[PDB]
Amino acid sequence: MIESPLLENLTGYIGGRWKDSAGGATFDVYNPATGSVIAKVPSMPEEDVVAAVEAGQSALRLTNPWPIETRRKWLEDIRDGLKENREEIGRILCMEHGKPWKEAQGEVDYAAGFFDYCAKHISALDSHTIPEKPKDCTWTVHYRPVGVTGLIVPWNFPIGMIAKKLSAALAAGCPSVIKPASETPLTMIAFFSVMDKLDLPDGMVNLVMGKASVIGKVLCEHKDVPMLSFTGSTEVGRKLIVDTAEQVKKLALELGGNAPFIVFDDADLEAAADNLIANKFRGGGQTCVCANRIFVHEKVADAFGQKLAERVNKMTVGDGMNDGIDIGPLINKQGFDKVKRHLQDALDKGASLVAGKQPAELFFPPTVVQGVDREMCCYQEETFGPLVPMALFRTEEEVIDAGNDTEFGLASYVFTADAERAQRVAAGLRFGHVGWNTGTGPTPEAPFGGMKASGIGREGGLEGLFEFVEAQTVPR
Amino acid sequence: MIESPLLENLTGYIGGRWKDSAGGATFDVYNPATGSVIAKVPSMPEEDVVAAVEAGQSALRLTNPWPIETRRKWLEDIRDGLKENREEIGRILCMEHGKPWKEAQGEVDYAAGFFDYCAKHISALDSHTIPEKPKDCTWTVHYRPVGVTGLIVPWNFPIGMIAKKLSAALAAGCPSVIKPASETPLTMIAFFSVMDKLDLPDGMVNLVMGKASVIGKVLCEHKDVPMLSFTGSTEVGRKLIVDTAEQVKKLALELGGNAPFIVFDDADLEAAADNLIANKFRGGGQTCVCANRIFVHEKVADAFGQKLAERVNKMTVGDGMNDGIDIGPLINKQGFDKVKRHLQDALDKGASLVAGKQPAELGDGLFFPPTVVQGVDREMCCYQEETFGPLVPMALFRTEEEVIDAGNDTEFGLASYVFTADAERAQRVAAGLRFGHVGWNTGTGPTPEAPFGGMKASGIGREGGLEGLFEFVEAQTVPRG
Repeated sequence: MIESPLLENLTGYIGGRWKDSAGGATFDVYNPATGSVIAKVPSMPEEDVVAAVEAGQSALRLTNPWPIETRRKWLEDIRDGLKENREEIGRILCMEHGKPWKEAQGEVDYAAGFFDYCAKHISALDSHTIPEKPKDCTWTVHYRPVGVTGLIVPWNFPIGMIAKKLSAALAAGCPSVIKPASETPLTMIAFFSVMDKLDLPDGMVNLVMGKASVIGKVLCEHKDVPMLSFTGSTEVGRKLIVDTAEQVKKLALELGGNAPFIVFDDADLEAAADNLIANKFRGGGQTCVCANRIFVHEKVADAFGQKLAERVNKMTVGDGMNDGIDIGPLINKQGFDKVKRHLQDALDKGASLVAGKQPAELFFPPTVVQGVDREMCCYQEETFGPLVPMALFRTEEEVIDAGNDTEFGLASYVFTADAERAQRVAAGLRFGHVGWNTGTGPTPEAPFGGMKASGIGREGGLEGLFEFVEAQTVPR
Repeated sequence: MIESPLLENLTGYIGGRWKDSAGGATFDVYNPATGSVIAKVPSMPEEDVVAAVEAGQSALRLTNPWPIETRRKWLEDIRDGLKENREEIGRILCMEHGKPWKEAQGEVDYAAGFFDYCAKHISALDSHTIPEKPKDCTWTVHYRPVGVTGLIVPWNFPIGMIAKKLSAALAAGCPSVIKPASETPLTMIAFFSVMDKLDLPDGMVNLVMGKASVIGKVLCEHKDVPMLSFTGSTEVGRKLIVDTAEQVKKLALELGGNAPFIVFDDADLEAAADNLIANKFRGGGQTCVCANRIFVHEKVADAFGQKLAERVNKMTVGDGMNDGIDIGPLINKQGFDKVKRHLQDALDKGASLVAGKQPAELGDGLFFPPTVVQGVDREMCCYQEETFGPLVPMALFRTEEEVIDAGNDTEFGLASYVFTADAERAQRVAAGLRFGHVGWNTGTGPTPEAPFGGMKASGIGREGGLEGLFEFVEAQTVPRG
């Protein structure tokens, strides 16, 4: 059983109060490393969620809005709370997620970064008066809080994800009802424990936990929740669009991906291998930003694969708390099985094994396979595991089409020394994020979001700041 | 039957060509003023709508975009084309909608200003490099065309609506497939006739017409139509959301509204009265920007009704082709019956008839006289529903807080208006009003220079101003190492 100064209150949080009405109802939180229960978390009822919304609604202030300077201070204080607690918050993340302790701490730093960007740029929501005076009026445009919002996040980034949402929601003056994945609630609870000591207005942030059905239902149907920001499965997200259609709710969605990582025959192979590894095994591959389809030009395919094998073979798998562990365990059995299945499917269909073990011999080790085509499962769906499937290509036009050969359009990466070709590939890829000779993911300073089925809206950057506002135009 | 040089091609417009596969399949357009059929338009099949998309897809240039000056010239040419053919489009508009010729022409002017505004501000979509350099990279943000869009518009503004959508979509480099209401296809045809002579790329604009089911279904299902921009009924809007959820399509939605027009006891009454009459009766009240609930402070209610009845009685209803007509017929029997039913309902429940006729006296036409009822409360249909007709329902109120809750007492949040000599109070009202548009001592509607759209169930996204320019683009972040 886990114990932490950040978790002395193992319960919900409503209107400035740690509380719940589960009546002892509980759900288990496992450590994927030990296969053991590390905490029993209150499984909260419908009524707690409704209580949460009433509290948020009561912190919402339109006629007498919290001032810009007051909000900026919450933002700074949160940035500072995360940084101060990185080690312990990161510890809890490692234990419920699997992710190595060091990487987990870094995610906390990353989270801090989003609060920092919103604090410095919160003025971007300042209302403005256009210079033109049509129909003999003066026209002023305001950005109103959208209202109480539900922030829903997956286990993929137990702390980084909510940071992207909460930072922009607070900047806009929106109270929020927050729901974490039942796989990684503890990092949430810890996070609230830190905020609990920062003098946020009662009901500005609220925490509900438990059965997805119970929480999701209230949040979808409630008339005082004009907006949902959801990150998670495309399946669940599509059900959200349907279930919020009558009220025509405002949605921010970041869903599944199928990131093509493209390496040209004129690529800097060493940089590309280095970037690939950094990109791919972050979170044991369990990311929507992680490369999923590696396209390598025939002329350098063999040398590239060997470069990844040299790198991949020096990596270690195991318990992430221990030191010197590069990748931890996958989140659960269902996730492990899908990765094993993709491995089998590729080999059975005749891909070759460049690095890693045979599925029969299988914690999932870093694995590289070569000779992948559109017929393999791992090409058609996202692996969410430490698997590197290499596909071949020769032409620019071919690889762009193959790149775009998917429902999705979240992240992608292109490596080439021809700057003009790199630029065309970026324009041609129907993805919200394109790495140009880098495999680096989204940053708080810039928009991240998907085209096609990968989502709606952008988080991070200028546009991220506008997620939780409604433009209101006022002629005088 | 209607004859015009702008209507020498009464058919669709795909890939530069006037064509269709209707095989003779027709639908009728009526002049709401005469009850006569004025045109028979081809009822285009699935395959025509799919062709429209293929054409558009073929004009989509991701990797070798149409240069920003080229796109700028299109907008400029279109803006000039509208202004030039402003009287003949106004004519066709008048006859199919019912709106008076003047008003119609003015709508063409209004449409032109969206194109103008987008030409002046097209530079807003330029990619930009941020000053920060996290993770050793230089970060550039691009705004790519979303891809081929479907532009779907209602009959309320046969030229104004489409103008909002197409000006932004061209500025973006988005080829579009365009679907007007079957009640008002001719203004659309006229518009395409005007654009057809402007050297646009084959496939940049495309026109489809016919059965809503048919057209709508292709646009929802097709994988090359990443985005839909729809103005129309909240009902159909809800259906679009559901029918495009699987692909998670990007949608812009401008749907129904229930606009509260609020008048304080310290308000300049003559100005509010003036404003009310101009806002309410435009398009014969058949607009989502038209006041639907008029909240008046008890201390000025009586004087206010007088002022309104005074102006209403001077107004004139008739065929809009004739000079001196302030308001023309309503669009159809369904619309007429609704305005009638809200009038009946109000009087059945106690409302007083300050101006206009008792429902049983209403003519055999679609002509509905400007009417004013007093004594209206939340129990009444016209308060609960949007009336879309020349009806002015007056509800009383006392306090600021009471009237703000009253204004928000609706599914929607499109437009709203407040009159008050108190400027600090006026600002608290705008703030508390969950509406995308709030008139401050004015009743004017949306403008190309500023964002317009709904909070709540009135829609998703904004047209006009800056944010409108960003509707038809996908932002793309490109860090470079």
